[PDB]
Amino acid sequence: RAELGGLERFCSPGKGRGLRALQPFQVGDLLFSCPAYAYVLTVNERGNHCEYCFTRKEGLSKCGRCKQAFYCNVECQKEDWPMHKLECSPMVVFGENWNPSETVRLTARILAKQKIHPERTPSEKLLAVKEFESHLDKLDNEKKDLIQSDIAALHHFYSKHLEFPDNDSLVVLFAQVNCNGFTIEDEELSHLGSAIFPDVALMNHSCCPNVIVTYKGTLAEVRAVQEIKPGEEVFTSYIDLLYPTEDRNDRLRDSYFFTCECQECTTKDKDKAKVEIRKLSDPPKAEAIRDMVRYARNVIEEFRRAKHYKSPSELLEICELSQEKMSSVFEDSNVYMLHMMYQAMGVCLYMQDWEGALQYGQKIIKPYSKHYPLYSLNVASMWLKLGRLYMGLEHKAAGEKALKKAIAIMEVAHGKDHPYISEIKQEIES
Ligand SMILES: Cc1nc(N)c2ncn(C3CN(C(=O)c4cc(CN5CCN(C6CCCCCC6)CC5)n(C)n4)C3)c2n1
Ligand SMILES: [Zn+2]
Ligand SMILES: [Zn+2]
Ligand SMILES: [Zn+2]
Repeated sequence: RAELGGLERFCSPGKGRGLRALQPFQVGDLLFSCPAYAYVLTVNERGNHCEYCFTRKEGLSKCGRCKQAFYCNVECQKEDWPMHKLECSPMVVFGENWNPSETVRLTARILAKQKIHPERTPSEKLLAVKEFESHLDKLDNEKKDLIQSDIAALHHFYSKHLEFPDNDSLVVLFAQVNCNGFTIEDEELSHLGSAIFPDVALMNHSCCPNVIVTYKGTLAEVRAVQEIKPGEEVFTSYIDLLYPTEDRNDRLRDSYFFTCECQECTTKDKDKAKVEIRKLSDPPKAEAIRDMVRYARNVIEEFRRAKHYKSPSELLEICELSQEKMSSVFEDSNVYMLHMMYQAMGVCLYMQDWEGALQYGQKIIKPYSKHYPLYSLNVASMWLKLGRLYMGLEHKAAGEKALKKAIAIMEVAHGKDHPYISEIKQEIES
Protein backbone atom coordinates (compact mmCIF):
# COMPACT_ATOMS: atom_id res chain seq x y z
CA ARG A 1 0.00 0.00 0.00
CA ALA A 2 1.61 3.22 -1.33
CA GLU A 3 1.08 7.06 -1.31
CA LEU A 4 4.22 8.79 0.89
CA GLY A 5 7.03 8.59 -1.66
CA GLY A 6 9.84 6.13 -1.05
CA LEU A 7 7.67 4.24 1.49
CA GLU A 8 4.93 1.64 1.69
CA ARG A 9 2.67 -0.07 4.14
CA PHE A 10 3.29 -3.84 4.49
CA CYS A 11 2.84 -6.87 6.77
CA SER A 12 5.86 -7.18 9.03
CA PRO A 13 6.39 -10.88 9.93
CA GLY A 14 5.72 -11.57 13.58
CA LYS A 15 4.50 -7.97 14.16
CA GLY A 16 1.61 -6.95 11.88
CA ARG A 17 1.08 -3.90 9.72
CA GLY A 18 4.08 -1.60 9.33
CA LEU A 19 6.09 0.75 7.16
CA ARG A 20 9.03 -0.03 4.92
CA ALA A 21 11.45 1.99 2.82
CA LEU A 22 11.53 1.68 -0.97
CA GLN A 23 14.61 3.95 -1.34
CA PRO A 24 17.68 4.58 0.78
CA PHE A 25 17.59 7.19 3.53
CA GLN A 26 20.72 8.59 5.14
CA VAL A 27 21.10 9.91 8.67
CA GLY A 28 19.11 13.16 8.92
CA ASP A 29 16.92 12.62 5.82
CA LEU A 30 13.21 13.44 6.13
CA LEU A 31 11.14 10.29 5.44
CA PHE A 32 7.75 11.97 5.76
CA SER A 33 5.73 14.62 7.53
CA CYS A 34 2.25 14.08 8.95
CA PRO A 35 -0.17 16.96 9.68
CA ALA A 36 -2.13 16.49 12.93
CA TYR A 37 -5.57 14.86 12.42
CA ALA A 38 -6.63 16.58 15.64
CA TYR A 39 -4.67 18.40 18.31
CA VAL A 40 -5.00 20.59 21.38
CA LEU A 41 -2.69 23.03 23.09
CA THR A 42 -2.19 22.17 26.75
CA VAL A 43 -3.88 24.58 29.21
CA ASN A 44 -0.64 25.71 30.94
CA GLU A 45 0.79 26.90 27.56
CA ARG A 46 -2.17 29.21 26.77
CA GLY A 47 -0.85 32.72 26.01
CA ASN A 48 2.67 31.45 25.11
CA HIS A 49 1.63 29.63 21.88
CA CYS A 50 -0.96 30.21 19.16
CA GLU A 51 -3.82 27.69 19.67
CA TYR A 52 -4.13 27.12 15.93
CA CYS A 53 -0.56 26.79 14.69
CA PHE A 54 1.49 26.43 17.94
CA THR A 55 3.87 29.34 17.04
CA ARG A 56 5.63 30.43 20.23
CA LYS A 57 5.88 34.26 20.32
CA GLU A 58 4.99 37.41 22.26
CA GLY A 59 2.03 39.64 21.50
CA LEU A 60 -0.60 37.05 20.74
CA SER A 61 -4.14 38.37 20.58
CA LYS A 62 -6.95 37.03 22.76
CA CYS A 63 -10.35 35.50 22.03
CA GLY A 64 -12.72 38.31 23.10
CA ARG A 65 -15.47 35.90 24.15
CA CYS A 66 -13.64 33.63 26.59
CA LYS A 67 -10.28 35.41 27.03
CA GLN A 68 -8.62 31.96 27.32
CA ALA A 69 -7.48 31.27 23.74
CA PHE A 70 -4.61 33.15 22.03
CA TYR A 71 -3.66 33.48 18.37
CA CYS A 72 -1.00 34.99 16.03
CA ASN A 73 -3.68 37.07 14.31
CA VAL A 74 -7.31 37.01 13.17
CA GLU A 75 -6.65 34.40 10.44
CA CYS A 76 -5.33 31.86 13.00
CA GLN A 77 -8.28 32.71 15.26
CA LYS A 78 -10.87 32.22 12.49
CA GLU A 79 -9.30 28.92 11.33
CA ASP A 80 -9.29 27.62 14.92
CA TRP A 81 -12.98 28.55 15.47
CA PRO A 82 -14.56 25.15 14.48
CA MET A 83 -12.49 23.46 17.26
CA HIS A 84 -12.35 26.34 19.73
CA LYS A 85 -16.16 26.76 19.77
CA LEU A 86 -16.35 23.35 21.45
CA GLU A 87 -14.77 25.03 24.51
CA CYS A 88 -15.34 28.78 24.25
CA SER A 89 -18.82 29.10 25.83
CA PRO A 90 -18.20 26.15 28.22
CA MET A 91 -15.16 27.94 29.70
CA VAL A 92 -17.34 31.01 30.28
CA VAL A 93 -20.25 28.97 31.71
CA PHE A 94 -18.15 26.69 33.99
CA GLY A 95 -15.46 29.31 34.83
CA GLU A 96 -12.90 27.89 37.25
CA ASN A 97 -14.62 24.44 37.25
CA TRP A 98 -14.07 23.93 33.47
CA ASN A 99 -11.64 21.02 33.81
CA PRO A 100 -11.88 18.18 31.22
CA SER A 101 -8.73 16.00 31.00
CA GLU A 102 -6.56 16.55 27.91
CA THR A 103 -7.70 13.08 26.68
CA VAL A 104 -11.29 14.31 26.83
CA ARG A 105 -10.35 17.55 25.07
CA LEU A 106 -8.62 15.68 22.25
CA THR A 107 -11.45 13.18 21.88
CA ALA A 108 -14.01 16.01 21.48
CA ARG A 109 -11.90 17.39 18.59
CA ILE A 110 -11.72 13.96 16.93
CA LEU A 111 -15.52 13.77 17.06
CA ALA A 112 -15.90 17.27 15.57
CA LYS A 113 -13.34 16.36 12.88
CA GLN A 114 -15.29 13.20 11.98
CA LYS A 115 -18.49 15.26 11.64
CA ILE A 116 -16.93 18.06 9.51
CA HIS A 117 -14.51 15.87 7.49
CA PRO A 118 -15.81 12.29 7.37
CA GLU A 119 -13.67 11.36 4.36
CA ARG A 120 -9.99 10.30 4.50
CA THR A 121 -7.72 13.24 5.49
CA PRO A 122 -4.11 14.01 4.43
CA SER A 123 -3.09 12.77 7.94
CA GLU A 124 -4.37 9.30 6.96
CA LYS A 125 -2.53 8.37 3.73
CA LEU A 126 -1.66 4.79 4.90
CA LEU A 127 -3.52 4.32 8.16
CA ALA A 128 -6.94 5.65 9.11
CA VAL A 129 -8.09 6.66 12.60
CA LYS A 130 -10.94 4.10 12.35
CA GLU A 131 -8.28 1.34 11.97
CA PHE A 132 -6.46 2.31 15.21
CA GLU A 133 -5.81 -0.43 17.72
CA SER A 134 -7.94 -0.13 20.87
CA HIS A 135 -6.75 -3.24 22.78
CA LEU A 136 -10.22 -3.13 24.36
CA ASP A 137 -10.41 -6.92 25.01
CA LYS A 138 -7.16 -6.77 27.06
CA LEU A 139 -8.10 -3.87 29.36
CA ASP A 140 -9.00 -4.52 33.02
CA ASN A 141 -12.12 -3.15 34.73
CA GLU A 142 -10.16 -0.31 36.39
CA LYS A 143 -9.20 1.04 32.98
CA LYS A 144 -12.72 0.47 31.63
CA ASP A 145 -14.14 2.39 34.60
CA LEU A 146 -11.78 5.31 33.78
CA ILE A 147 -13.08 5.18 30.21
CA GLN A 148 -16.66 5.45 31.53
CA SER A 149 -15.55 8.50 33.59
CA ASP A 150 -14.06 10.09 30.49
CA ILE A 151 -17.35 9.49 28.63
CA ALA A 152 -19.16 11.10 31.60
CA ALA A 153 -16.83 14.14 31.47
CA LEU A 154 -17.16 14.42 27.68
CA HIS A 155 -20.97 14.62 28.05
CA HIS A 156 -20.71 17.00 31.01
CA PHE A 157 -18.36 19.59 29.45
CA TYR A 158 -19.22 19.35 25.72
CA SER A 159 -22.93 18.43 25.43
CA LYS A 160 -24.08 21.85 24.21
CA HIS A 161 -21.69 21.61 21.22
CA LEU A 162 -21.39 17.93 19.98
CA GLU A 163 -23.74 15.09 18.99
CA PHE A 164 -22.37 11.92 20.56
CA PRO A 165 -22.29 8.42 19.23
CA ASP A 166 -23.39 5.69 21.62
CA ASN A 167 -21.53 4.53 24.71
CA ASP A 168 -20.09 1.44 22.90
CA SER A 169 -18.53 3.62 20.17
CA LEU A 170 -17.10 6.06 22.71
CA VAL A 171 -15.51 3.20 24.69
CA VAL A 172 -13.68 2.09 21.55
CA LEU A 173 -12.67 5.64 20.67
CA PHE A 174 -11.36 6.50 24.13
CA ALA A 175 -9.40 3.25 24.22
CA GLN A 176 -7.94 4.17 20.79
CA VAL A 177 -7.05 7.65 22.03
CA ASN A 178 -5.42 6.33 25.28
CA CYS A 179 -2.92 4.22 23.31
CA ASN A 180 -2.49 6.13 19.97
CA GLY A 181 -2.30 9.76 21.14
CA PHE A 182 1.03 11.55 20.89
CA THR A 183 2.43 14.31 22.99
CA ILE A 184 3.88 17.37 21.29
CA GLU A 185 6.94 18.62 23.24
CA ASP A 186 9.16 21.68 22.88
CA GLU A 187 12.99 21.79 22.62
CA GLU A 188 13.39 21.15 26.39
CA LEU A 189 10.83 18.28 26.15
CA SER A 190 8.28 20.37 28.02
CA HIS A 191 4.67 19.23 27.31
CA LEU A 192 2.94 21.48 24.75
CA GLY A 193 -0.18 19.53 23.84
CA SER A 194 -1.61 16.30 22.45
CA ALA A 195 -2.31 15.12 18.94
CA ILE A 196 -3.32 12.27 16.66
CA PHE A 197 -0.82 11.44 13.84
CA PRO A 198 -2.31 8.40 12.06
CA ASP A 199 0.51 7.80 9.57
CA VAL A 200 3.11 7.95 12.40
CA ALA A 201 1.08 5.37 14.35
CA LEU A 202 1.76 2.82 11.55
CA MET A 203 5.41 2.37 12.49
CA ASN A 204 6.44 -0.64 14.55
CA HIS A 205 8.72 -0.46 17.61
CA SER A 206 12.38 -1.15 18.16
CA CYS A 207 14.61 -0.32 21.10
CA CYS A 208 17.22 0.60 18.40
CA PRO A 209 14.99 2.66 16.19
CA ASN A 210 16.11 3.97 12.79
CA VAL A 211 13.89 7.08 12.89
CA ILE A 212 13.04 9.88 15.30
CA VAL A 213 9.79 11.90 15.48
CA THR A 214 9.95 15.72 16.00
CA TYR A 215 7.42 18.53 15.74
CA LYS A 216 7.25 21.77 13.74
CA GLY A 217 4.14 23.45 15.17
CA THR A 218 1.45 20.78 14.74
CA LEU A 219 3.31 18.90 11.99
CA ALA A 220 5.06 15.67 12.94
CA GLU A 221 8.33 15.05 11.07
CA VAL A 222 10.07 11.67 10.82
CA ARG A 223 13.84 11.69 10.16
CA ALA A 224 16.38 8.85 9.90
CA VAL A 225 18.85 8.36 12.75
CA GLN A 226 20.48 5.33 11.09
CA GLU A 227 20.98 4.50 7.42
CA ILE A 228 17.93 2.74 5.97
CA LYS A 229 18.28 0.62 2.81
CA PRO A 230 15.54 -0.21 0.28
CA GLY A 231 13.18 -2.87 1.67
CA GLU A 232 14.11 -2.34 5.35
CA GLU A 233 11.38 -1.75 7.94
CA VAL A 234 11.07 1.72 9.49
CA PHE A 235 11.11 1.53 13.29
CA THR A 236 10.39 4.20 15.92
CA SER A 237 10.51 3.69 19.69
CA TYR A 238 7.26 3.65 21.67
CA ILE A 239 9.02 3.97 25.06
CA ASP A 240 11.82 5.69 26.98
CA LEU A 241 15.06 3.99 26.01
CA LEU A 242 16.96 4.87 29.24
CA TYR A 243 15.75 1.83 31.15
CA PRO A 244 17.00 -1.73 31.02
CA THR A 245 15.35 -4.56 29.09
CA GLU A 246 12.90 -5.78 31.74
CA ASP A 247 11.58 -2.26 32.41
CA ARG A 248 11.22 -1.46 28.70
CA ASN A 249 9.23 -4.63 28.17
CA ASP A 250 7.11 -3.98 31.29
CA ARG A 251 6.02 -0.64 29.77
CA LEU A 252 5.44 -2.25 26.33
CA ARG A 253 3.35 -5.04 27.89
CA ASP A 254 1.23 -2.70 30.03
CA SER A 255 0.35 -0.28 27.23
CA TYR A 256 0.43 -2.36 24.04
CA PHE A 257 0.33 -6.01 25.15
CA PHE A 258 3.46 -7.16 23.36
CA THR A 259 7.12 -7.64 24.13
CA CYS A 260 10.07 -6.66 22.02
CA GLU A 261 12.68 -8.99 20.48
CA CYS A 262 15.04 -6.36 19.04
CA GLN A 263 18.84 -6.69 19.25
CA GLU A 264 18.98 -4.65 22.51
CA CYS A 265 16.33 -6.78 24.21
CA THR A 266 17.88 -9.99 22.81
CA THR A 267 21.56 -9.31 23.75
CA LYS A 268 20.79 -7.10 26.83
CA ASP A 269 24.19 -5.45 26.19
CA LYS A 270 23.40 -2.21 27.96
CA ASP A 271 21.68 -3.81 31.00
CA LYS A 272 24.78 -4.27 33.19
CA ALA A 273 25.84 -0.62 32.78
CA LYS A 274 22.25 0.61 33.26
CA VAL A 275 21.99 -1.06 36.71
CA GLU A 276 25.61 -0.42 37.79
CA ILE A 277 26.48 -1.68 41.27
CA ARG A 278 29.13 0.04 43.39
CA LYS A 279 32.52 -1.76 43.44
CA LEU A 280 33.03 -1.70 47.24
CA SER A 281 35.56 -3.54 49.47
CA ASP A 282 32.83 -6.02 50.50
CA PRO A 283 30.60 -6.04 47.37
CA PRO A 284 26.79 -5.86 47.84
CA LYS A 285 25.20 -9.34 48.13
CA ALA A 286 22.80 -10.49 45.39
CA GLU A 287 19.88 -10.28 47.86
CA ALA A 288 20.68 -6.65 48.73
CA ILE A 289 20.76 -5.77 45.01
CA ARG A 290 17.30 -7.31 44.43
CA ASP A 291 16.14 -5.41 47.51
CA MET A 292 17.49 -2.08 46.24
CA VAL A 293 16.06 -2.62 42.73
CA ARG A 294 12.69 -3.32 44.34
CA TYR A 295 12.96 -0.20 46.50
CA ALA A 296 13.97 1.89 43.45
CA ARG A 297 10.97 0.81 41.34
CA ASN A 298 8.69 1.46 44.31
CA VAL A 299 9.95 4.99 44.95
CA ILE A 300 9.79 5.80 41.23
CA GLU A 301 6.09 4.86 41.23
CA GLU A 302 5.50 6.48 44.64
CA PHE A 303 7.05 9.75 43.34
CA ARG A 304 4.90 9.70 40.16
CA ARG A 305 1.79 9.66 42.41
CA ALA A 306 3.21 12.09 45.03
CA LYS A 307 3.71 14.93 42.60
CA HIS A 308 -0.12 15.26 42.38
CA TYR A 309 -0.33 16.36 46.04
CA LYS A 310 3.04 17.16 47.67
CA SER A 311 4.86 20.47 47.93
CA PRO A 312 8.03 21.15 45.86
CA SER A 313 10.22 20.91 48.97
CA GLU A 314 8.67 17.59 50.05
CA LEU A 315 9.22 16.20 46.53
CA LEU A 316 12.89 17.26 46.62
CA GLU A 317 13.19 15.59 50.01
CA ILE A 318 11.94 12.27 48.55
CA CYS A 319 14.51 12.64 45.71
CA GLU A 320 17.33 13.39 48.10
CA LEU A 321 16.49 10.64 50.55
CA SER A 322 15.98 8.01 47.85
CA GLN A 323 19.33 8.98 46.28
CA GLU A 324 21.08 8.64 49.66
CA LYS A 325 19.54 5.22 50.29
CA MET A 326 20.25 3.95 46.74
CA SER A 327 23.89 5.18 46.82
CA SER A 328 24.82 2.42 49.34
CA VAL A 329 24.46 -0.07 46.45
CA PHE A 330 24.08 1.85 43.11
CA GLU A 331 26.57 4.01 41.21
CA ASP A 332 25.45 7.51 40.18
CA SER A 333 25.34 6.41 36.51
CA ASN A 334 22.70 3.73 37.45
CA VAL A 335 19.36 4.49 35.70
CA TYR A 336 17.28 4.46 38.91
CA MET A 337 19.59 7.13 40.42
CA LEU A 338 19.44 9.12 37.21
CA HIS A 339 15.66 8.89 37.34
CA MET A 340 15.55 10.55 40.76
CA MET A 341 18.28 13.05 39.87
CA TYR A 342 16.21 14.05 36.87
CA GLN A 343 13.05 14.55 39.00
CA ALA A 344 15.15 16.55 41.50
CA MET A 345 16.50 18.78 38.69
CA GLY A 346 12.93 19.54 37.58
CA VAL A 347 11.94 20.45 41.16
CA CYS A 348 15.00 22.73 41.33
CA LEU A 349 14.00 24.42 38.04
CA TYR A 350 10.43 24.86 39.35
CA MET A 351 11.80 26.57 42.50
CA GLN A 352 14.20 28.73 40.41
CA ASP A 353 17.21 27.16 42.14
CA TRP A 354 19.37 27.47 39.04
CA GLU A 355 22.59 26.32 40.71
CA GLY A 356 21.00 23.20 42.14
CA ALA A 357 19.37 22.33 38.83
CA LEU A 358 22.72 22.90 37.09
CA GLN A 359 24.54 20.57 39.54
CA TYR A 360 22.00 17.82 38.93
CA GLY A 361 22.34 18.30 35.15
CA GLN A 362 26.10 17.99 35.27
CA LYS A 363 25.82 14.55 36.91
CA ILE A 364 23.10 13.34 34.53
CA ILE A 365 24.59 14.28 31.19
CA LYS A 366 27.48 11.82 30.68
CA PRO A 367 25.46 8.77 31.81
CA TYR A 368 22.57 9.92 29.48
CA SER A 369 25.05 10.09 26.59
CA LYS A 370 26.07 6.47 27.22
CA HIS A 371 22.62 4.99 28.02
CA TYR A 372 20.61 6.59 25.20
CA PRO A 373 21.33 6.08 21.47
CA LEU A 374 23.31 8.55 19.34
CA TYR A 375 20.70 11.12 18.31
CA SER A 376 18.44 11.03 21.36
CA LEU A 377 16.14 14.02 22.06
CA ASN A 378 16.52 13.25 25.77
CA VAL A 379 20.27 13.83 25.46
CA ALA A 380 19.82 16.94 23.29
CA SER A 381 17.28 18.47 25.66
CA MET A 382 19.62 17.94 28.62
CA TRP A 383 22.55 19.67 26.85
CA LEU A 384 20.25 22.57 26.04
CA LYS A 385 19.08 22.90 29.64
CA LEU A 386 22.69 22.78 30.79
CA GLY A 387 23.67 25.37 28.22
CA ARG A 388 20.87 27.73 29.21
CA LEU A 389 21.67 27.33 32.90
CA TYR A 390 25.38 27.93 32.30
CA MET A 391 24.54 31.04 30.24
CA GLY A 392 22.17 32.38 32.90
CA LEU A 393 24.80 31.89 35.64
CA GLU A 394 27.46 33.61 33.47
CA HIS A 395 29.53 30.53 32.55
CA LYS A 396 29.63 31.61 28.93
CA ALA A 397 32.24 29.20 27.60
CA ALA A 398 30.64 26.11 29.21
CA GLY A 399 27.22 27.32 27.94
CA GLU A 400 28.38 27.77 24.39
CA LYS A 401 29.90 24.31 24.42
CA ALA A 402 26.68 22.70 25.76
CA LEU A 403 24.47 24.55 23.29
CA LYS A 404 26.69 23.29 20.46
CA LYS A 405 26.29 19.69 21.66
CA ALA A 406 22.49 20.28 21.54
CA ILE A 407 22.66 21.73 18.06
CA ALA A 408 24.75 18.87 16.69
CA ILE A 409 22.03 16.41 17.74
CA MET A 410 19.12 18.63 16.70
CA GLU A 411 20.41 19.25 13.15
CA VAL A 412 19.97 15.54 12.54
CA ALA A 413 16.69 15.06 14.44
CA HIS A 414 14.93 18.35 13.62
CA GLY A 415 16.62 19.33 10.33
CA LYS A 416 19.26 22.10 10.04
CA ASP A 417 16.61 24.72 9.17
CA HIS A 418 14.27 24.05 12.17
CA PRO A 419 13.30 27.29 13.97
CA TYR A 420 14.48 25.83 17.31
CA ILE A 421 18.03 25.69 15.94
CA SER A 422 17.91 29.31 14.72
CA GLU A 423 16.80 30.34 18.21
CA ILE A 424 19.64 28.41 19.85
CA LYS A 425 22.24 29.98 17.47
CA GLN A 426 20.92 33.42 18.49
CA GLU A 427 21.57 32.43 22.17
CA ILE A 428 25.20 31.62 21.38
CA GLU A 429 25.65 35.13 19.90
CA SER A 430 23.16 37.04 22.15
C1 LIG B 1 5.44 -8.54 18.49
C2 LIG B 1 5.74 -7.11 18.15
N1 LIG B 1 7.03 -6.73 18.23
C3 LIG B 1 7.33 -5.43 17.94
N2 LIG B 1 8.61 -5.06 18.04
C4 LIG B 1 6.31 -4.55 17.57
N3 LIG B 1 6.29 -3.20 17.28
C5 LIG B 1 5.02 -2.94 17.08
N4 LIG B 1 4.20 -4.03 17.20
C6 LIG B 1 2.77 -4.16 16.89
C7 LIG B 1 1.87 -4.50 18.10
N5 LIG B 1 1.55 -3.07 18.12
C8 LIG B 1 0.65 -2.48 18.91
O1 LIG B 1 0.08 -3.08 19.84
C9 LIG B 1 0.31 -1.08 18.73
C10 LIG B 1 0.87 -0.08 17.91
C11 LIG B 1 0.19 1.06 18.24
C12 LIG B 1 0.43 2.44 17.67
N6 LIG B 1 0.85 3.39 18.70
C13 LIG B 1 2.19 3.07 19.21
C14 LIG B 1 2.57 4.03 20.34
N7 LIG B 1 2.59 5.41 19.83
C15 LIG B 1 3.15 6.42 20.75
C16 LIG B 1 4.58 6.14 21.28
C17 LIG B 1 5.43 7.35 21.61
C18 LIG B 1 5.09 8.08 22.91
C19 LIG B 1 3.64 8.53 23.02
C20 LIG B 1 2.63 7.43 23.16
C21 LIG B 1 2.15 6.73 21.90
C22 LIG B 1 1.26 5.74 19.28
C23 LIG B 1 0.87 4.76 18.18
N8 LIG B 1 -0.72 0.73 19.18
C24 LIG B 1 -1.69 1.56 19.88
N9 LIG B 1 -0.67 -0.59 19.50
C25 LIG B 1 1.99 -2.84 16.73
C26 LIG B 1 5.03 -5.08 17.53
N10 LIG B 1 4.70 -6.34 17.80
ZN1 LIG C 1 -0.94 31.08 14.66
ZN1 LIG D 1 -13.12 31.80 23.15
ZN1 LIG E 1 13.65 -4.05 22.16
